[PDB]
Amino acid sequence: MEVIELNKCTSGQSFEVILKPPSDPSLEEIQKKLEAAEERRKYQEAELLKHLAE
Amino acid sequence: MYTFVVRDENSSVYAEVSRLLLATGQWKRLRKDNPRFNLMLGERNRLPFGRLGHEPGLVQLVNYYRGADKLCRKASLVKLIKTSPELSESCTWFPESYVIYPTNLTDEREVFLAAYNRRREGREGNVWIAKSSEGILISSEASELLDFIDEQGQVHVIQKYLEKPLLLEPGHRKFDIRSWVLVDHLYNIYLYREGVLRTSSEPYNSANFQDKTCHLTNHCIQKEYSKNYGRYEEGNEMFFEEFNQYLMDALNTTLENSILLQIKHIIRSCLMCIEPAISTKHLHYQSFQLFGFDFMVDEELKVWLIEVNGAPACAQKLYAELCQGIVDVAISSVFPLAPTSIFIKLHH
Amino acid sequence: MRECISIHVGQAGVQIGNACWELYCLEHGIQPDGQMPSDKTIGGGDDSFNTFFSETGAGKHVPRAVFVDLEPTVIDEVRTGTYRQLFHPEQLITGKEDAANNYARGHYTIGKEIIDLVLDRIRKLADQCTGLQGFLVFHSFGGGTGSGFTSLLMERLSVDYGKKSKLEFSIYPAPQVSTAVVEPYNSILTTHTTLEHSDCAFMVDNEAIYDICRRNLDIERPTYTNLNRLISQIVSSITASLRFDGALNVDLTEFQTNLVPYPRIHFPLATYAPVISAEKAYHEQLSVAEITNACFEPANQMVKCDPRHGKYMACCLLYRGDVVPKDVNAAIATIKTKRSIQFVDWCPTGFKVGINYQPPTVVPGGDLAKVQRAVCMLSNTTAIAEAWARLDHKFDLMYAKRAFVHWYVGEGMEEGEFSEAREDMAALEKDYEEVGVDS
Amino acid sequence: MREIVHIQAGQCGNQIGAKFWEVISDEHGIDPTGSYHGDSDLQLERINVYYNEATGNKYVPRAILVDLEPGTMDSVRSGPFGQIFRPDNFVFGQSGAGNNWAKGHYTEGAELVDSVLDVVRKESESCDCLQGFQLTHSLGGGTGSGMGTLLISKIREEYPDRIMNTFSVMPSPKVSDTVVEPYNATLSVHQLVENTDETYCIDNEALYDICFRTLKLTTPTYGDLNHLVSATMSGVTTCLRFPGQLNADLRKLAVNMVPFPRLHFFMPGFAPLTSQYRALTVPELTQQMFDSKNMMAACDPRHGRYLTVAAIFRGRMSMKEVDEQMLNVQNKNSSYFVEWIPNNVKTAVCDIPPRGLKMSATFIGNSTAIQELFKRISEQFTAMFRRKAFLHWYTGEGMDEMEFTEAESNMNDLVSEYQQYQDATA
Ligand SMILES: C=C1C[C@H](C)C[C@@H]2CC=C[C@@H](C/C=C\C(=O)O[C@H]([C@@H](O)/C=C/[C@@H]3CC(C)=CCO3)C[C@@H]3O[C@H]3[C@@H](O)C1)O2
Ligand SMILES: Nc1nc2c(ncn2[C@@H]2O[C@H](COP(=O)(O)OP(=O)(O)OP(=O)(O)O)[C@@H](O)[C@H]2O)c(=O)[nH]1
Ligand SMILES: Nc1ncnc2c1ncn2[C@@H]1O[C@H](COP(=O)(O)OP(=O)(O)CP(=O)(O)O)[C@@H](O)[C@H]1O
Ligand SMILES: Nc1nc2c(ncn2[C@@H]2O[C@H](COP(=O)(O)OP(=O)(O)O)[C@@H](O)[C@H]2O)c(=O)[nH]1
Ligand SMILES: [Ca+2]
Ligand SMILES: [Ca+2]
Ligand SMILES: [Ca+2]
Ligand SMILES: [Mg+2]
Ligand SMILES: [Mg+2]
Ligand SMILES: [Mg+2]
Repeated sequence: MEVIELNKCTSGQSFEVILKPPSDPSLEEIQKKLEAAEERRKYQEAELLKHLAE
Repeated sequence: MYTFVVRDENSSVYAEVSRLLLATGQWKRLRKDNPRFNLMLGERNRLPFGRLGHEPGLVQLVNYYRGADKLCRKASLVKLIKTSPELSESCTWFPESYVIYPTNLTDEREVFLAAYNRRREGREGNVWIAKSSEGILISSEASELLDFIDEQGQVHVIQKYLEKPLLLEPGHRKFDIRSWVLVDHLYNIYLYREGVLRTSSEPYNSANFQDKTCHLTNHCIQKEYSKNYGRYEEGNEMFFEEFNQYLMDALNTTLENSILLQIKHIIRSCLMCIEPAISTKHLHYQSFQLFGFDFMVDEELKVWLIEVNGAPACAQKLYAELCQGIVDVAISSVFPLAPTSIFIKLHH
Repeated sequence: MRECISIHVGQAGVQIGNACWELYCLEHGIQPDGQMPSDKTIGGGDDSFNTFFSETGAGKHVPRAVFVDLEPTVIDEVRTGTYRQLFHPEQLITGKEDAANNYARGHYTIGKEIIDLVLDRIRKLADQCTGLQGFLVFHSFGGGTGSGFTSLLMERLSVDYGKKSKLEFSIYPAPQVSTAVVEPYNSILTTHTTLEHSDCAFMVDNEAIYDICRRNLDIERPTYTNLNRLISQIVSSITASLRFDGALNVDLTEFQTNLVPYPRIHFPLATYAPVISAEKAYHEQLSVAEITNACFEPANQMVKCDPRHGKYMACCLLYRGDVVPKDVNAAIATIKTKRSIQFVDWCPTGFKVGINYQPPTVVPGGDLAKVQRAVCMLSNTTAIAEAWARLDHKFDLMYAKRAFVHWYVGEGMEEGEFSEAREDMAALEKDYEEVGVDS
Repeated sequence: MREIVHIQAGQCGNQIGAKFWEVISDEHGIDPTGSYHGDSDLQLERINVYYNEATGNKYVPRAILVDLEPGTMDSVRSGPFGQIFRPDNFVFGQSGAGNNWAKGHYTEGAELVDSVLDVVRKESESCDCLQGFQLTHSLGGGTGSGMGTLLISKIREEYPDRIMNTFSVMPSPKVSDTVVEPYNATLSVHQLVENTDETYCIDNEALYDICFRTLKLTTPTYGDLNHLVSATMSGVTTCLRFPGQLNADLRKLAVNMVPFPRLHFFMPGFAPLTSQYRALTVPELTQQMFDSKNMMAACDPRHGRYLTVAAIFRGRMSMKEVDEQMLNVQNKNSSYFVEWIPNNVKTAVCDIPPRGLKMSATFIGNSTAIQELFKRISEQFTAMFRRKAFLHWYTGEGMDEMEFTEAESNMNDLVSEYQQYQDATA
C-alpha cells in the first residue's frame, strides 16, 4: 500500500491509497419537440370533437 | 402453500425434485415467468440472479450458487486452484495442469513446455491429456498436443495423465469415483453417503492411447464403444458396498480409510475456498446447489480430483433417495412442512 | 468559492430536499429563522458553506435552492412548516394540477407550460453567483413530475448552462412504497432522455432504505419521513465536501473525474454505515474497521445488488467523525485479503479517502442514534446494472401488451419513444456487461 | 386536481345519490343544515373535493340533481338531508322517460339537457381546479340510462380533458321493473365504453343475492340494496376525500386502474357486509373483501384474472398487518393476477372508519371476469332482439334497428376483448 496526495486542514484529512497499479439538442430542437407533441394532442382532440359533432 | 417454478426441463434430478414437492400437498407449481415464487429451479445458463429477492413478502430460494462456475469450468478450476492461497501450491491432490489458448477465436503454454522437458530428459512418463468444457486427446508428445487445441478453437487445459491408476480385478480396468455434494443456504456441506464408480469394461493399456475406451471412463462412452459393457457390473457402475468389500478382500483396507478421508478433505478445501465469494448468508435471496465431484485413485491409494460438475445427473438406483434428501435438507429447511440421514456433514 | 444550486422536483424531490436542508442547517448551526450566530462576516462571505447558502444584509442565510412541483400540496408544507422563514417565495414554484404519474404528461403537456417560469427562477439564483459550478437535482424516477419534468429541465439546463456540471439524486421505484404501476415506464423514459445530460447520478432504491429502516431502526412500517431522514444523512455525507473545508470532492467536476471514467456508466453505488436506532440506550460504538467492513455488505447499500459479481471502476470513502488515516489503511488491508474486490484491468485498485472530523449530525428526536464515526462509500461497480435489469424486465412485461401505453400517447408522446428509450437501456445493460464480465 | 362535480340522474340515480351524500356528510361531520360539527381536522382537509364553502361558513354539496319527472326529487328534497342541496341544482321536467332509453337520450332528454349543462357550467366555473365528474344512475331505465349517457357525451364535448366517472347500476331479471332493461342497458354500455374513464359496475343481482343469502333478508327492498351501494360508494371515494398519496385523484386512479381504454369497468367489493360489536381482524377484512360473495358485480373473480386491484382499509389498525395480509392474498392466489402487469395490487389506509364500524375494507378490481356481466346482458338483449320484441317503443321515438345492432356488436367486442387478456400470458 502507498499513501499519496495526503491533505490536512483543521476540519479533516484526505488522501489516496493505491493497492495495485493498472494493467446535445439546441433550444430550437426542444421547442420543436414540445410543439410537435402539443400538435398531436390538438389533433387527437379535434378528432374527438369531430366524432361528438357527428 | 409454498410455491415454486421450473426453468430447467432437462434436469433429471430436479424433474424428480419437483414431482416430490407436488406429492407433498403443500407445494404448488407455477408458470415459468410468474415471479411470485418461493423456490426457483433455475436454468443452467444465464440465470437471472439479479431479479431474485426483490419480491416483498416472499422468502426466495434458488438451486444454484451464483459464482460456483469458477469451480465447475475446467479452465476456471485450474486457475482457481493455482491462484488461491488456500489451495494453489501445496495442493497435492490436483494433477499438474496448464491452461492453453488456441491461436484463433492471461495465457499459458511454454511454462507448460518447461515442465514437459524436465521429464523428457528425466526418464519419466510424459503422457499428458488435453481437454475442455468427445473432444479429448491423450498423447505423450507435446508437439501433437498443441497441434490439436488450435484445430478445435476453444480454451483448453493440458494436465498430467495419471499413468498409474488403481485397476480393478479381474479385468485390469480403470474407473472414476463420482460423489454428490449438497451445499445448503447456510453453507453446510453435505456429502451423500452413496457414491458410484464409473468403470471401464476394457483392460487398461499403456501403448495404445488411440483406443480411448479403456482410458476414458465416461458411462456415455462405455456403452457405445465396449463389447463387454455391463459384463462386470450393471451399467459399468459399482457402488460403495461392493467397492468396500473389494478393498477389504484385495487390499486389506476400507473405502473410508484409503479413499473417503481424502475425498472429504478435497470437497471441503474446494468449497471453503470459494465460500466468501458465493455465500448467500447476508443476501436478499438464498441459494443451494448440488455438485458432482469426480475423482481418480492411483495405485498407491492416493485420491486425485479430476473435475467438479455444477449440474450433475445421478445414477438411476439413487435418484429417489438423493432427491428426497435435497427436499429435506435444502428446501424444507427453509420452508418447513406442517433419521438416519443420507448425508454426512463436512464441518466447515 | 464556487456556488451550487439545488433543484427539487416533484413530491419525492421536495420532501427529500426538505429533509436535507433541515440537516444542512443543523450541521452549519443555522437557525429556522435563517440566522447564523457562528457566522461573523454579516451580509456576505466566502466561506465553504456559502456554496449552499447566500446571505442578506440582515444576516439571513438562504439556501441556493428551487423547489418545483406540479401541484401545491407538498410545497405548501414547506411554506407553512418549520423552515418557512428560510426560503423566499420566489424559490417555491407550484402548479395547478400534477402529472398523474405520467411521464409524458409531466414532460410534454405540463412541462411546456411551466419550464420558462422554472428556468427564470433558477436564473435569479444563478445571477447571485460569482462562480456557479452547477446543479444538484433531486427527483423520483416513478412520478410524472419527478420523471417527465426533470428530463425536460435537464435538457434545458444543458442548453442554458452548457459548461456547468449536473448531479442527480434519484429515487428508484419500489412497490413496497410505490404509488403507480407505470413507474417502470417513467423510469426508463426519464433515464433515456436524461442520460446525456447528467454527469453523475446517485440512485437510491426505496426498497433498500425501507429494509434498512426495518432491520436497523426497528421501524415496523417505515413512512416517507423515516425514509427521508435516512436518505438525507447519505446525501449530506455526499455533499459535505462541498460545504466544508477539505481536499476531496470540493467541486462538482471532481465527482465525475473521481467516480465516472465512462460517461454513460455514471451511477455509483452508495453504501452507508452505521445505521443505529436512537431507541437503543446501550449500544457499543463501531470501529473504523467495522464500519468500513460494513461498506461491503449488500444489507447496507442504497441499492440491493452483489458487487462480488461485478467489477469496480472507482471507490471513494467518506468518513465523518473520529477517524484517522492509520485506522483506515489498516481496515482496508485486512478487508482486501478477506473480500472479493476486483477492479477493471484499465483502472488502478485503490481508494480515494476523505475524513471530516465532525461526526454525523442527527435530527433531534429522529430515529437515528448519534454515533462517533460513520462512513459513506461511493463505488462505481458494474453490479448496479442489476437494478437496470430488474427495471427493464418489468418494462418488457407491460410493454409487450402495450399495457397503459395509451395514457402516454394521449399526452402527445409518440409510441416509438418507448422502443427508443428501451433500446437505449439495452445498450446500457450491454455496456455494463462489457466492462464487468469476462466470459 | 381538486374539486369533483357530482351528477345524479333518474330515479335510481337520485335515490343512491341522496344516500351517498347522507353517508359522506355524516363522515365529514356535516349536519342536514350544512353546518360542520365534527371533532377532527382530517374531515375538513379535503372537504372542498365534494363541498362548496357557503355564507356563514357552511358546506354545500357540489351536486346536481336531474330527472324527467319531479317525483323522486320531491322525495329527496323532503328527505333527511334534503335541505343540504343547493335549490338551484334541482333540474327536472314533467314528462318522464317511461323506462325508455330513446326518450331519455333523444326526445324528452334532449329538451332538458341544456338546462342541466347550465348548472354544470356554474359549478365548474366556481372550481379552483376541477378534476372531473361522477355520475350516479341506473342503466335499466330511461332517464338515468338514456339522459345520463346523453349528459356524459355533452360534458365530454365541453370538458374533453376532464375525467368522467360513473357509478352505474346494472339491471337484473331478479330485481326488474320492465322487460326492456336489457335494451336500455346495452344501449348505455355502448356509450360508457367510449365516454367514461372509470365505471363502477353495481349489479342489482349481486346486491339482491347479498341481501338474501348473506344478510339473511327474506325480502330485500330497494332501500336494502341502496344501503350496500351507499357503503360501496363511500368506500371507493375514501381516497379522494381524505389525505393520502395513493389514488388520491381521479386521473391518478385511472392511470393505475386502466391499462386499455375500453376496459375500464370495475367490480367493487367491501367488508364487512352490514345491514356488529366485534371488529374484524385485518386478516378477516382481507379474506372477506376478496370473497366472491362480497362482490357488487355478480361475476366470479375465479372465472377470470385481475388486471389491476385497488384496496382501501379504514380505521385504526396496523399498516404492517395490512401490507402482510395483502401480500399474502396475492402470494397465495397469484394465478388470478395477470403476471404481465407487475405489482398490480395497490393499497391505501385511512384512519377514519365509516359509521358504525371500527374497521372496514373496500375492494376495486379490474377483472376480466366482468365479461360475465356483459354476457348476461347480451344474452337477454338477443333473446328479444332476434324477434324484434318491444322494439316499437324505440322506433316510435325515431330510433332505427341499426343502432341496436351496433350497440350489440360493440358490447360483444367488449366481451371478446376481456377474453383476450384473460388468455394472455407473459
Ligand atoms: C381462507 C380462504 C382460503 C385461504 C386459506 C386464504 C387465502 C389467503 C388470503 C385470502 C384468501 C382469499 C380471500 C377470499 C377467498 O378466497 O374467498 C373464497 C372464494 O371467494 C375465492 C375468491 C378468490 C380470491 C382471489 C384472491 C382471487 C380470485 O377469487 C371463498 C372461501 O371461503 C373463503 C376462504 O376459504 C378463503 O385466500
Ligand atoms: N424516498 C421517498 N420516496 C418518495 C417520496 N415521495 C414519493 N416517493 C416515491 O416517488 C415515486 C412517486 O413519485 P412522486 O415524487 O410522488 O410523483 P411526482 O414527481 O410528484 O409526480 P406526479 O405526482 O405524478 O405529478 C414513488 O416511487 C414513491 O414511492 C418521499 O418523500 N421519499
Ligand atoms: N488427468 C487424468 N489422468 C487419468 N485420467 C484422466 C485424467 N483426466 C481425465 N481423465 C480420465 O478420462 C476422462 C475425462 O473426464 P472429465 O471428468 O475430465 O471430463 P468429462 O467431459 O467427462 C465431464 P465428467 O466429470 O462429468 O466426467 C476422465 O473422466 C477419466 O476417465
Ligand atoms: N339499486 C337500486 N336500483 C334501482 C333503484 N331504483 C330503480 N332501480 C333499478 O333501476 C332500473 C330502473 O331505472 P330507473 O332509475 O328507475 O328509471 P329512470 O328514472 O328512468 O332512470 C331497474 O333496473 C331497477 O331495478 C334503487 O333505488 N336502487
Ligand atoms: Ca459570511
Ligand atoms: Ca315537451
Ligand atoms: Ca342557454
Ligand atoms: Mg464435465
Ligand atoms: Mg406529485
Ligand atoms: Mg323506476
